[PDB]
Amino acid sequence: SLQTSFVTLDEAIKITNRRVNAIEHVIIPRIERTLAYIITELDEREREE
Amino acid sequence: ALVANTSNMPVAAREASIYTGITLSEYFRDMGYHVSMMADSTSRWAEALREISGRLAEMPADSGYPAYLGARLASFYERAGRVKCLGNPEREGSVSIVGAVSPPGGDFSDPVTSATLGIVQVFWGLDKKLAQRKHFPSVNWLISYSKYMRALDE
Amino acid sequence: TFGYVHGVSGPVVTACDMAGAAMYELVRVGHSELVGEIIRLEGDMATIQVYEETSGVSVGDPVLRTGKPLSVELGPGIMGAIFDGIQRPLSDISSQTQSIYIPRGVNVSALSRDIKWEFIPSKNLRVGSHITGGDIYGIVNENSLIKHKIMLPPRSRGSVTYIAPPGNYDASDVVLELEFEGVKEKLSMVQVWPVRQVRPVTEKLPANHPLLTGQRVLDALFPCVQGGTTAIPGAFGCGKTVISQSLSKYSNSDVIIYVGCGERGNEMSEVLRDFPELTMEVDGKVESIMKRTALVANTSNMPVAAREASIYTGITLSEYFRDMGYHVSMMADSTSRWAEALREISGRLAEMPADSGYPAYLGARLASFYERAGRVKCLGNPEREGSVSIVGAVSPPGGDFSDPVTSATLGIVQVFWGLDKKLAQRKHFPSVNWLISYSKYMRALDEYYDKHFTEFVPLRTKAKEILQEEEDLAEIVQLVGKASLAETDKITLEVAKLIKDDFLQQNGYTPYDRFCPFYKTVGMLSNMISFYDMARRAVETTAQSDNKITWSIIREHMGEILYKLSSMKFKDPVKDGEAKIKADYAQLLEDMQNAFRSLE
Amino acid sequence: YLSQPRLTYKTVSGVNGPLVILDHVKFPRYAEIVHLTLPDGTKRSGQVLEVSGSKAVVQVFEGTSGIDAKKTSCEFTGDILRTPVSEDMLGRVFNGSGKPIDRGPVVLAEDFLDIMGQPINPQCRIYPEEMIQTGISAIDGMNSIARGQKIPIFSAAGLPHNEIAAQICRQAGLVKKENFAIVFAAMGVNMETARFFKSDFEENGSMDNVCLFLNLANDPTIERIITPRLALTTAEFLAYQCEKHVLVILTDMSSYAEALREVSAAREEVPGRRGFPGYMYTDLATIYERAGRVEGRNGSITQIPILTMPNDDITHPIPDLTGYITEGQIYVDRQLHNRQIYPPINVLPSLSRLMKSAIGEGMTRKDHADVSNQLYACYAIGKDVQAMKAVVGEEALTSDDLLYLEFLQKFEKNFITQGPYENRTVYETLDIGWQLLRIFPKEMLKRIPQSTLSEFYPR
Amino acid sequence: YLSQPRLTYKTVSGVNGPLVILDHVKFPRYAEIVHLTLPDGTKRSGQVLEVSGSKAVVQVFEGTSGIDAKKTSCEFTGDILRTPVSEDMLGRVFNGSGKPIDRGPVVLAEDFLDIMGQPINPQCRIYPEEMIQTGISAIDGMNSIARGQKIPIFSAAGLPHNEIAAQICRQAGLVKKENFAIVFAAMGVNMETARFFKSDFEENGSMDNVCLFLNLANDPTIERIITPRLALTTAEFLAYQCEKHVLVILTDMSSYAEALREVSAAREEVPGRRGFPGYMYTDLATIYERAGRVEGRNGSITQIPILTMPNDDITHPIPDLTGYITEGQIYVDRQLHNRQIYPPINVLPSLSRLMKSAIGEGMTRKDHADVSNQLYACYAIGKDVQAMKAVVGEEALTSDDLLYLEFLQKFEKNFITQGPYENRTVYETLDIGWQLLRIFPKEMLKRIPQSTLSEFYPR
Repeated sequence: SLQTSFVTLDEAIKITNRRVNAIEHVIIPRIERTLAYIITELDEREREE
Repeated sequence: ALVANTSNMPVAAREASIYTGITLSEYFRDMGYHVSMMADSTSRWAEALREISGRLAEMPADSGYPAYLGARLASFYERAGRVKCLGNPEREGSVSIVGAVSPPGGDFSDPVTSATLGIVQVFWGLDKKLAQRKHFPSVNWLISYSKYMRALDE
Repeated sequence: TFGYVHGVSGPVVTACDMAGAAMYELVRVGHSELVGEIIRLEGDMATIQVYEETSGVSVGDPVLRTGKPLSVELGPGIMGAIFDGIQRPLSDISSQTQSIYIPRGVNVSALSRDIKWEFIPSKNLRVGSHITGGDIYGIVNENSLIKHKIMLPPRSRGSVTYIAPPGNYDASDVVLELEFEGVKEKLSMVQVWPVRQVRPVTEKLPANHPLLTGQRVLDALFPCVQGGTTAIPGAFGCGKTVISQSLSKYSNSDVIIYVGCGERGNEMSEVLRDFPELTMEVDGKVESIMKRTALVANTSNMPVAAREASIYTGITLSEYFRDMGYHVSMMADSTSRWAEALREISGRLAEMPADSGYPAYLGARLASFYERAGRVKCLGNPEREGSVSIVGAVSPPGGDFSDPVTSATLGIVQVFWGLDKKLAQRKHFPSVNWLISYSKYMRALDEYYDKHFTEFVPLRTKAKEILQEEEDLAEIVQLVGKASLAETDKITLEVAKLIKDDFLQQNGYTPYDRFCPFYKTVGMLSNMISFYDMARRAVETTAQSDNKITWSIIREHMGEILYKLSSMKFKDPVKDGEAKIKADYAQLLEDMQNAFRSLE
Repeated sequence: YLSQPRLTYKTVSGVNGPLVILDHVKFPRYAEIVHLTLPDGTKRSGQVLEVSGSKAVVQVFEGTSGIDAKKTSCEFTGDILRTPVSEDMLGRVFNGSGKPIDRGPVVLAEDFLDIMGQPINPQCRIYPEEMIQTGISAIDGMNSIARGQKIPIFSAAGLPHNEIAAQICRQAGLVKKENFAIVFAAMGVNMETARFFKSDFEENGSMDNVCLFLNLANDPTIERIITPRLALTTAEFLAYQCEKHVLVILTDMSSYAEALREVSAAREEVPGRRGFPGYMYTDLATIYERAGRVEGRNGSITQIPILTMPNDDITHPIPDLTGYITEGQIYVDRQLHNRQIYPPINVLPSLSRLMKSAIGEGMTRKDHADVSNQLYACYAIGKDVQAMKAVVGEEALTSDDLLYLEFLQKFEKNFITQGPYENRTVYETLDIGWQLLRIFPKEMLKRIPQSTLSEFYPR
Repeated sequence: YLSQPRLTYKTVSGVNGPLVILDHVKFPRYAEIVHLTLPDGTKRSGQVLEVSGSKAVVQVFEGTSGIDAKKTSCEFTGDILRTPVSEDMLGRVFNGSGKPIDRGPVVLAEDFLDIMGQPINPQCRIYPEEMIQTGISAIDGMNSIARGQKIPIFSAAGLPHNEIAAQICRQAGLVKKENFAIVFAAMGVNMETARFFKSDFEENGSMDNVCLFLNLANDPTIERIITPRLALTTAEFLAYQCEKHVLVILTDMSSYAEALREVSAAREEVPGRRGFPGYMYTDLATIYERAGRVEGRNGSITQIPILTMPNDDITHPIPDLTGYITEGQIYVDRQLHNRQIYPPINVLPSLSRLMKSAIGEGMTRKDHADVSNQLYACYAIGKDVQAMKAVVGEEALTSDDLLYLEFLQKFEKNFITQGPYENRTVYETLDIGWQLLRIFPKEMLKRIPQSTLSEFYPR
């Protein structure tokens, strides 16, 4: 019983940690780059006005 | 034949270079030859228009470029095409235009890339991230398109 | 010398009949004598930017032209005074008026003319002798700490025609007269120098002498040099007070200048209230810090010209003493607030903005600011030397490092004393981040350290390696719990803790730890690193088989040694002299070497 | 006094939007106040914004409709805008222009002050000390207001920022371990809220110590600019000349900033960042920094500017430029409001940098600092446990986690939730704090020294 | 020559920022140089950037602080800034204005050249076909340098780009298995940087072939946009008239761009990106394109326009517009520097746009191109493996991935890492390349034909 719950949890830990790592290394960096891009381009439009 | 109007030459001459090139192309088109001219810049021409427009104190449009930028590009590209020539001998010719554009930062959002894409019928977009890997030619193959697929199916 | 006001469009005043005016000249506009500068000129008309409120200025009001551009008055009485960003004595304005307000159009001379100063000539000069710019022709006795050396103003020279005899003179008298090509110049004790002009020096020298601050951290690991430039983050919780007080109290510099740029009223009050209460032992006597300090105070509601000019007013005062042969340490409380004032003026002038709204020349202004610091060979025949250091702080909105002002600053300063707030929350002071902080003078000081201390350099190299490894091991410890971990790594982790606890951490509210002399700082680190190496060897030489040494065994075996190492910070330099402290540290070295020997 | 007869001009070069351009004006001043008389007998006020030779340009306070260039006359006063001030005006209600709107008489002046005033000489500024209790526990036991600091309330549109401000006016006062007054100015306030302030202040007996300025949303936008200048001009008179402590509340500085942008446009200035003037920084500092303690006098001025965050973005120039030059923030949230908690103040993002000086023995109570620090940690932890509960469930929590969850629920219900008419003094607020802290055994109260626990923890 | 007496004017119309506007000028000439004396005797110079009728706009190099309106005296030289040039400028140190600062005399000219220069006739320009051996494997192998090529180093504040340039100056030779005249324009830098290079040039024992131009951070910002042309003007004399091979290094070009941006704002020109002039590209080409060989002459000019990338933004207009003009870039970064890797050169975002013709049979070794291309493929994939592994974990990788991780780790420490005084040949660099390539099986080396693998891979 301990072994079965344990194997299911170990898969659960690797799957959860992989999702967390992707948020940190893929999804947020990408959102932050997008936001910084947006801010810069908007200041560029302000200048030409 | 080739026309040199290099970056460190008079900026105004960049407009004459573009029109000289296409004018030469048409001349040979009229003689029954298939011409495929290419101006490797475009953005340098639009840049010349911006610099002159500034000295003229004209009211700029998008990102400092003249409001008539689209007018100049449209009339330039429309001089391309397969034609039946004037003249009793019944010649057939063509002028193709393969024009480069130099978007700053590789961002396909500037008035020149935007206006150009609304004019040209084939879009060969390149991806800097492919060039970094020496994946040449650095064609994106996801954002590019050609509207002549159906024409050549025959 | 008068013109007339033609019109007012707000803070900008148009003058007429003002043909004889230079750009960035000074004017006193209206019957209240409002301070402003001439920017645009056309024909006999001039456009005046007025620093203070223009309400009430009429067409036809007089404008008095002042020939000198924005300049600082330099002479006796500069020390101990608090000035506005455009060199207005705040301690005299509040005391000569009995008011709480700075009067609109207030006109108080930067240096009072009612003081009879004790002036002694050099006693080497005679009438008919040759004098050049930067030469010293007499000294004013201000106080017990700083002698105020009277220099011939730069860009002046000639034959001496009069020397005042020893006596008491005020700042309005004539002390020296000199003749150049038949033209006689009468000089008092006060010289005027444009604030945006750099005072010339004979040569700009490399910075090689350490800035001996009282903190073990921000010295042993991250050295600053006299004449060098650093940056310090300025956040509420960073504990910047520690550097400000430590630098002004115990530094080996001669003159301290504290420059405000445009801070909150209550923050300026804290600086103005704290500083007068600080003291230091000098010749065995306790003296007020204000006897060797000058301060420029600017709050956020001061005229923007003053907030922008404050940074240059401070450094001009700094160079003034630099030319005397003193070592000067200037702190700019917030260069970010200065940049804010600078952006405001660019906006007021309808200039084209650049990066994040800042002027295109932001970088040029910061670069030319810090370039004025450094060790120099002074002008004048006395062949004296001095230096200016800058320890200006940065406080960008949001705490980010993307702001052009902080990014530009970091590309200019050679030392960054990165502070943190997390450390403050953990009550660990000084709050130094360690991984972000750096110093680029390590090589420049290598000659000094080799000559006087020898072992300091390998110690600081090992110290940073030990601290960095502790960070590198952080992931292993989190995933292991120090179980499946090398005994050599346990040494690194626990010794790195020892370093953080009983060396890099310093408690400035204790009488024994107020100031850590360098020889004590290197003593403390030497014994900790010597222990580290002995512990590494004790494990490594016995780690093969059969009978091995572990960290738990070391702790049990020589627990008294680990205690003695922690106790080293309590060696009070006031009661235990240099020889006694070294003697006790030598005993620890012996105790340690023998303790490990018993294990083999 | 001047004793110089006034000149009235009928010479008008033209009228262009809010501006009237005059001609042949003798030695005009900048910022001079003038009065217009229209052909219909209507009188209007204005102020000179530009004087280019004999061409004075005056901005009319009211609308410029109906003004011609042939008959309208302009009387010059020869002076600038100076507000009549007295002690008696405390207990009065004025409009933005300084006129009474409470059916009382015009102010009988003790003096006249330039509403732009002068900067306070930093050499005589005294660091803030004692506390001014507000009566609202969420901002007395957690982020108190020192007697001399300037701490803004950031709110989103739609939140009860005006109800809290009104509550502060009714409840605020000295600690009391006769010399306290409040000057309250509302800029760009709509008619319904203007009634709210006026009626709520009168009915509850607080008016005796409140000087109220109401600048309505449909009032002249230039008057909205002087309104906070009149409020501070009064505060400076009352505080520094009459030796008393003045609390100044500036409501809806965002509406001020909008009116300021309009004035910039009237001057044909090129807009700066996000459309605002390049001098917005110094303009806000000009208002904000006219406060604090001064050497040798027993008076003081504090400020609680209240600012609406456009699009609820704290990055916006208005809250950003304000906060950048103020000392901490109160910060009103939305989630607490939607949960029907009043006041809706979120203690985790708030800060009062001067609290260290406001509180302590001789000012409030010995344990003040210790109770605040422990409650903050307990609330932050309770929120952390609540987040865990949503993932692991109630059965997965241990006893310590349940104590933090119980604290969170009772902390918000008993300590933060107050009601608009319950006045909690600083000592009752601390006692309520202890009631929450006594949930935990002594060993879990890590931030309170043992000496404090032994004296206060039991009972 | 100009035989007519020069005219002197006291007719200054007005001053607006850095521009002094004169009136009543006889036949103004465009782009002529004016010398002006201030009332105090200070001498300054400027250039006419606009003429119209009797008016002329003079941009003053030293600055406009102290410029009068009544006493200012200006004289028109009658020509453009033509500067004295001679061969014996090598061994001299000049300031940013072209004046000596080494206590030697002024230049005893062999001729006077127009600082603006002339474009080289593209029909006579000869394509570069010679390689320079930099000794840096990161360059000689994967991004070779041709003689006459334009290769800036893209760097960032705090990185050792000054040390790399200094190293290149000493160990830059030929692959023909030669004394380069170095012109070093130190603009917008501090004393320590200028002293570092000055000392290094003497330490290398090459000072007799080094001409320095200094324009330090505390010098005027307007002179900073002629100094490069002064350096290049000398280079052109030496290379194209005296057949000397010249290496021209321009320090942080970003200080040039910022000085240029200041002028653009001052003249209210049409901005492009980040406030820079819309003509920035054309101005940069005027500087950069003064390079390359010319047919029939044995000289050359090679440029290294090192520049600092603001905020490490590779798309900033400065590195962006330069990248469009120059034949690629070296590019260093912080990820290598933060690991004590020297030189910290990141090959992936780098390129040399003449490498394809400067390598191979008759130039270096026939496998050069094949080794470079495969190393690029393996390096980029290894970076892709780290990007994946950061999320999936090392256990999620297969043998196909570990090979690229092994390559990447060994590549950086064996191929890129060298040290400030490690001078490797191009032949050793390729051999090292093979040592890394032999990490992979033949089947995975898909960029290399079997006609190359069969000869070189077996070793």
